Amino acid sequence: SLQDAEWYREEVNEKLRDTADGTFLVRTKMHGYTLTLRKKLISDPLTFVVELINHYRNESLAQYNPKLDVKLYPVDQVVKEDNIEAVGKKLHEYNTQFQEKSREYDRLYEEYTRTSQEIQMKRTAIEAFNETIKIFEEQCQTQERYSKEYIEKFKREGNEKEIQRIMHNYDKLKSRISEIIDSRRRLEEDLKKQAAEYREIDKRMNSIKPDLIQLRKTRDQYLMWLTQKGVRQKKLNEW
Amino acid sequence: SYYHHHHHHDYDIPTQGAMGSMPPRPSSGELWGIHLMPPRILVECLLPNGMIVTLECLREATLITIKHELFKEARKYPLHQLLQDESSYIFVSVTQEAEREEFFDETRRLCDLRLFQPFLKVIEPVGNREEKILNREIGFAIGMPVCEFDMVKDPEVQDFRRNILNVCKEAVDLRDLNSPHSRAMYVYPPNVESSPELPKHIYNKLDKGQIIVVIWVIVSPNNDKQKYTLKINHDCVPEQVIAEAIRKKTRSMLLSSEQLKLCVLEYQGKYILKVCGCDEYFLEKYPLSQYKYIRSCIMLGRMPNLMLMAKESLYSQLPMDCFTMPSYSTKSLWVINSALRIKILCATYVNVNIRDIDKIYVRTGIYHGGEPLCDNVNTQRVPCSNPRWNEWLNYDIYIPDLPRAARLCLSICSVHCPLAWGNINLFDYTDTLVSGKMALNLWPVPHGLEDLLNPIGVTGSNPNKETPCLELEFDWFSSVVKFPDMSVIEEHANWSVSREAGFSYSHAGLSNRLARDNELRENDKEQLKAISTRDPLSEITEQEKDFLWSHRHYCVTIPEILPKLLLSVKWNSRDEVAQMYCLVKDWPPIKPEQAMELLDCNYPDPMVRGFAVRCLEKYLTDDKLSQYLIQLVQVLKYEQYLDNLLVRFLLKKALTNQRIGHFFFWHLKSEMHNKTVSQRFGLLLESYCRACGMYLKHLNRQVEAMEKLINLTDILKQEKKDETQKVQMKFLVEQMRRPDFMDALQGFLSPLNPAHQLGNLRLEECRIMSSAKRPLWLNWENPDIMSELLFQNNEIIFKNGDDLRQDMLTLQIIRIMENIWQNQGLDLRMLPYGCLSIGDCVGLIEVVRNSHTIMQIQCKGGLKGAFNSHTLHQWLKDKNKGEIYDAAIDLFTRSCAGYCVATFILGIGDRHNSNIMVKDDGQLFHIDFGHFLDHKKKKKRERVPFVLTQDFLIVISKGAQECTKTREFERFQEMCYKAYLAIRQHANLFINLFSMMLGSGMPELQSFDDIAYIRKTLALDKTEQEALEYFMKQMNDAHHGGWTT
Ligand SMILES: Cc1cc(C)nc(N)c1
Repeated sequence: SLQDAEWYREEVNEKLRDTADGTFLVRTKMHGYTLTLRKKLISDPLTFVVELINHYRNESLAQYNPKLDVKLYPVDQVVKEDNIEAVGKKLHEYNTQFQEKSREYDRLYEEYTRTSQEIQMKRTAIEAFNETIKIFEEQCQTQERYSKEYIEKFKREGNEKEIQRIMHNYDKLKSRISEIIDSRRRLEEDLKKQAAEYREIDKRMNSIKPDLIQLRKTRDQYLMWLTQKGVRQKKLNEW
Repeated sequence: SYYHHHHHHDYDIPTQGAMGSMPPRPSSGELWGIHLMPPRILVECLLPNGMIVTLECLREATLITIKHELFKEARKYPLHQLLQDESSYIFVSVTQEAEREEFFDETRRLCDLRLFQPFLKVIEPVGNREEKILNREIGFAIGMPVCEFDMVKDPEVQDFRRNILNVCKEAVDLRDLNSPHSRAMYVYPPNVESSPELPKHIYNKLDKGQIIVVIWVIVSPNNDKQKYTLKINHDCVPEQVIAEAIRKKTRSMLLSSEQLKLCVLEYQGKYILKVCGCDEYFLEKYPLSQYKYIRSCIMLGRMPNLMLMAKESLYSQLPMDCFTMPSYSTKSLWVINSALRIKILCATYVNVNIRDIDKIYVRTGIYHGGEPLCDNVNTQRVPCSNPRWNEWLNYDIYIPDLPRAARLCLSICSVHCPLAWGNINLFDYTDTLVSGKMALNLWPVPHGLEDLLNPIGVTGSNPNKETPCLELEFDWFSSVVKFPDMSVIEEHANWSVSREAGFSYSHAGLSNRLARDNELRENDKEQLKAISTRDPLSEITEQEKDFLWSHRHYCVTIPEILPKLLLSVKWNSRDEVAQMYCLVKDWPPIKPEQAMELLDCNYPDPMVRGFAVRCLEKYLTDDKLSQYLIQLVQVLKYEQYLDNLLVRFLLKKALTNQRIGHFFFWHLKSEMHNKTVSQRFGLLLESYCRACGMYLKHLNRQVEAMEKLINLTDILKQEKKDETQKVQMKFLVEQMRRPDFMDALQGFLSPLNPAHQLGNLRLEECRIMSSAKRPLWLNWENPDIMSELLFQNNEIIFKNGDDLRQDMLTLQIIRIMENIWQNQGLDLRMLPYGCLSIGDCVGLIEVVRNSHTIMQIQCKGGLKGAFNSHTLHQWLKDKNKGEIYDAAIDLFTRSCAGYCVATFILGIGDRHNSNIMVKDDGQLFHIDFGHFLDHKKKKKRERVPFVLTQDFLIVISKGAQECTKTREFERFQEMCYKAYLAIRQHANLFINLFSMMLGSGMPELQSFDDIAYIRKTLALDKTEQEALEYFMKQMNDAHHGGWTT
């Protein structure tokens, strides 16, 4: 009961990892047991191991050491299987289910980060189209100045021969502008199609994450329950 | 019967595993959307007269070649009379960064411009200072145009840009202090070991401390060079060696004894010592042994090969660095009588399954690394769709009890799992307390973080707009609320102490109360230093913290305790903090290897980090800086603001020293893809590039070379997959002969080591490896005068699609374990080859010549029919014959011992035939380390990854059978045990380095328990006598017998 005691460094953190503001347990001898409360590793009033821990499950640690206004959780399933070997199978099964689940999460975190980049590449490219266009739009306007000065000046000389090959050039110019804009439009629609898929990447990551933590969490207690009975740290590997 | 006739209906027939070996992508290359512009392309030339004349161009065609052809062709088009001479015009266009670059350097070729659409506009030179608009140089080196920073809102960014120039000028002024000597001293700093002191095994190669050298010289025209074969003391200096070499050069049968002496003086000072084969020099008075080049030559059984070189043929080669300033030149927090509250408003862009999740909320906290109050949430309101909370969140802490570097850490969550996150600094860069409205764009939950909130994560909003933008509101106190001056924090300390001296002794039952005023117990005074020794990663107990906090004034006796004390301060209690500030103000400096802890993510206070920089400023040699440079560039991330003391320190040392500069450039430019740090590092790299002198030109030529190879391999990996090596190789050689490649990939400096130059490309020795990552084995002619003395060929591997920085770090860690061991007087010879990441899964790996995977040794020595355990040993005898064999086994045994320990301690990947390498001379070394801290345990192994098969053991014990039981192997074991405890006594460092690396988004380093593996493996919770036995235990089970006593 003092050896057992339910609650009685490295693998304490991984059992305190992801627990509430209140959870605890107790752990060189030529140095000082260590209470490890999560919110804090922990004198004179020695009038009290199971004695001291019951006292402060009810009570806060505020009067002990000023800033510790925190008390609570002293931390079952496995289909209650007292089979040992059939608990051993389930470990591998959940461990395959968990490992299966991480790849799907890893795949998508890649696609997410490409789709972040690929998208942001697209954005800049549009800014570049828009600037490209603005230079052609300035050019079609640039030619309207000096061309229409070189229509009204002279006029008889060259005549339609001159203004044709000026008007053709000016056709080519605005029709190129037509292609570029229609090129940009087509990027922007591809952009929202990317952005659509991007939203859906997060969406399935956020729906894989919770199952990923439970699958993990079960598998931990399955592997606890085994290590409780028969030390067998070596038999676990194949699973 | 196999599958119980169980159909999987989902399994689709097509569909990755099928050629699954090349992850990272993508990019656009020499034109938009396309990797490599068509060999013959047409470009549209927008003239000033409005005419679009469409020139057929060659991809590789230079801008003058284009212009001269354009203006020939524009005579044939209308409005020709309107055009000037072709010389009164410059080219301009839109680039792939979407700016409008003017193309001033009309040597540049069309493919190298990074155009967007193939078009060029003609114009007249805008701005009389063209000179100034060679910022594009900087833009090219950084890889984002300078004009991008100019139109940034943030006053901090703008303030950093103009303020940091202080540093730039202070180092440029040091460079032209003793010019031309100092300029050479910048450019070619002395490449020296840390201590002049020599280890015994290096010394014993010296016959009473002497070395045979070779000093070469040249005469007329050059060509006949003449050896002069000195035999001088190891600890003599260059100026002495240059005399001896002139003495010898100029003794004669026509020169008296005196006449020589008077010849020696006039000749002595006009020369300096170069290493033959590379650009290294011996520019200041170090004992010769202490230059890295010698100490290798000693260790390798080589005779050093120097060169007398005139100072005017070296001050020839240094052009002027010539720096120019750029075109860009209240009420105290303690008054505020309220608590903290922060108003959450709405999160707009959250992407969740309504079918899968119930409810979503915002978790929030205040922090300092570890947190100043009970963490809160808010109510689980308007879940999933339509999600808003209008709630003031109520934080149990008064507003004067926020520490200077206080930080809000928040996250949106589901029910328990996080969706997004983002952290703000509760103060701004000008000390000013955050008030009003802030729109925080969020960061996606990483792989490693299961924890709800992520407080180690980066300070500020994601730039990526299309993510969860959670907007919020901060309380307003009718003024900018500013943090106290230090004159005021001082005063309040000098009071907090004076008041502490008048409390009752009844009150000394507080326990954070040093009632043992100036006198103390010897048990106490000893139990403090017992803390001091403990590694950073052993958590400290409230009792110990309080125990420290009270005795803080005795803690100045043990400077080294400071990290433990600092973590023992209640940062939520401004009395405690103002006092600690006053200790730190004049606390005795400490060793960098300990002071570097204080720049990690658990010490964010600016007073602390300042004390830490001050330590470096004193105790950190430029040798020791470049050693730990990675960990320093990494730790900038953990600074609160852009402008700070560490950035100025590094910026200065980098502009002081062009070797540090070199790696400092690439380590920043490496991480530029990462939007956590693009802004910070972008701005810093501007300042570097602006002030680094001519190296900006050298970097650009390296930078351009790396891009060719990036575009080339990006093609090889995408269009050219599913083609014969033959096909790809015929495409790679086709490409590399193009003159734009020939220009871009020849005369330039190895980014692995800018000492080596690269010169001509030997294409017949260039080839793609087998690997489906499609790495290029590239091979250059060393164009040195004395190439033949060092290596006639330089060859290094460019590997697209692999995250080099894990490897990078493990190699650096090994490199350190070596230096640790060898100064310890335990010669174990590791070969930490060069590795450099230049980008997002793009990098360079050094080729070690004359080395093979155990596997080739076994394929080459493999008998015709269906390999032999001896073949390694037989292949090694084959090479080393005579008393050469005896010493080659000593090398294999010396390396193989050390590599066993490093590997075990780090817990790098499982080793085997195709990642273990042996050299002709008999050295062993490991390659491709993969996951370093045991990253496959996420699916108490305390694994042994180097497990010594028969193969190795045979070779260790000459040729014996039952190797287990030789002296040969008894010796080997003793090496391993001595190495292991060596590293165990420096484990504070190895922890600290690994801590400092959490900054990079390496998945293997997400938080401290990742690092905690390196406690177990070193067994730091135990005592060394059990450590040993633990290691021996560990090693024994992997080998199936051998290891006790
Ligand atoms: C995991 C952890 C916890 C605390 C209280 N402080 C750290 N520096 C790290």
